[PDB]
Amino acid sequence: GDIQMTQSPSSLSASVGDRVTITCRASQTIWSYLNWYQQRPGKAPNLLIYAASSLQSGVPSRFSGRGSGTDFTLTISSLQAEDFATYYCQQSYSIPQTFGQGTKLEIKRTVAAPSVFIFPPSDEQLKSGTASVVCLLNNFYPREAKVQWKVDNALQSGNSQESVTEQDSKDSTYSLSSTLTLSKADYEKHKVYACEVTHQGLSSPVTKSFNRGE
Amino acid sequence: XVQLXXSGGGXVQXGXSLXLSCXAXXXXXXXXXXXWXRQXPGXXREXVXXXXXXXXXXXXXDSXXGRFTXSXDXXXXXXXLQXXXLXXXDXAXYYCXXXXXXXXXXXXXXWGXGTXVTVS
Amino acid sequence: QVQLQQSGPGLVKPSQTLSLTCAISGDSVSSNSAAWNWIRQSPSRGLEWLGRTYYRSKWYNDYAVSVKSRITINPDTSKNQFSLQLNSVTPEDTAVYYCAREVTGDLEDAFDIWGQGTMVTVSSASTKGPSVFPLAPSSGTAALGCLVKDYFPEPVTVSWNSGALTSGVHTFPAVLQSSGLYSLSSVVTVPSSSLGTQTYICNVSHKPSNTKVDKKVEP
Repeated sequence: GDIQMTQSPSSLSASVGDRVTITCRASQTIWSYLNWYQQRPGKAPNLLIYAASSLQSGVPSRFSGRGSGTDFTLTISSLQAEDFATYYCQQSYSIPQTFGQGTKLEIKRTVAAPSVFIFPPSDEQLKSGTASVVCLLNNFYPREAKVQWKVDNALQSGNSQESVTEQDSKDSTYSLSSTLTLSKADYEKHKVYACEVTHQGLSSPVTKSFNRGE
Repeated sequence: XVQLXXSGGGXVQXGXSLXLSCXAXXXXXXXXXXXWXRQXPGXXREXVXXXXXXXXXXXXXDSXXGRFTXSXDXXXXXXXLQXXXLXXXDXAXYYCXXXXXXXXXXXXXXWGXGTXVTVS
Repeated sequence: QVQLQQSGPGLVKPSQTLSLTCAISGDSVSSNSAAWNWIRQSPSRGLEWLGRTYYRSKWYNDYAVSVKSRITINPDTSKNQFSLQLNSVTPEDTAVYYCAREVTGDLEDAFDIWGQGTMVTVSSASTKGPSVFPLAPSSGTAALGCLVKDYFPEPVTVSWNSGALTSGVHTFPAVLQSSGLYSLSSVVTVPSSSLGTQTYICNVSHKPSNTKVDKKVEP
């Protein structure tokens, strides 16, 4: 690069209906040569605003932009759930063209405790020599949760991994998976498989369990 | 459930030596082969050595033959990799894995998290 | 309607050449009001402009200094496309690569059309296609899904009932397993009353290995 674009804040949470304004500053003047993009998970950045204040065709009018020189802002007038995204500014004043580091906008919503599900390994996987036991925490908010594995009533460590979805574009919740991976031999040496879930919306932990072979 | 933990990695200069350890928890290593692999950024996870059950021998990759030595201590549930005459090309994360197949086909279900070795 | 269609392999061995192509629909690669750009994105370095090619009575190129010694971006007027060639790649070149149209006019200088992106992994490891196992609904709302295990490189995509089922689907980001292979799950919630009468099929695609697998998930 040469011109450095600095966005602020780096992240924020705001509720549906809130007025949101994010800031982009250039390390030297770029006059009017500033664009804003929205990037949803798994997708290319989508152009929102060009030349500081012009709204791109097809972009909802709740988006607006202001500024010139070194200081620019992007405003969403009344936030909607689908506005969850990372927002980038970018200068086209001179080569190399450079982007800000992004502002990650989370939609703040009311607390929702997870719905918990447990899945035994499939027969076909077991035939292949491995066992994956999956615990699903569905449609919860906020994102923080604790998932513990108990095998024959004994807490486990070291054989599990977690993944969390990006925030849902319609109900602003998260979902989380925890996968316990064993060899087929080890899976068949235990009876009870349990997933225990803690979340700020739960007065006490919730457990889902199954007995192998039932 | 088996948990493997490698240690002993670090920085050494060319010609130097390191000894890695891989401690297993939750099943005996005595009944199974234990292998060392290594992965440098951008490269495939490369086989380094395997220590089979006592009396069933140790085998090595071309790249390390005559410089590395794998050994086992069943009573400590731990295997080791003695690495001598190190060279820059040996720089990688080193992993241990247990072969779940008693028949030695290399069913590597459980892997350690790795220990970093840098030769510079 | 202007569209950009990206093609090219998403696995490149270290020291070899990354080659991607951007096919243009609805505009001309020789347009004097556009420039044809490549931009990449990584978690460590964000969005990085790589370079562009454009025609103004003559073909021009601009390249980012950090890749100039290795990069080539050439037009193909007969096929109406443009290419990216990046020589001698290293793991620092692992990133998602996008092509983009830069409008260059009186009122605008911006990237208004983007390709779909190509996930590029710099690795000498071979491709491995996934295995697909069911997450069967348990014995109100029910959850079911598909476990997509042991593939390389990223990505896999999952649909349900060939795209007819979208409500309630959650497809998780891939996890790097301790073996160095990726896995992910995709789940969906449906009415528990719908289990004995409705069919649910996950459609799994792993383009690096040319893998396509359907799996019916049943109680």
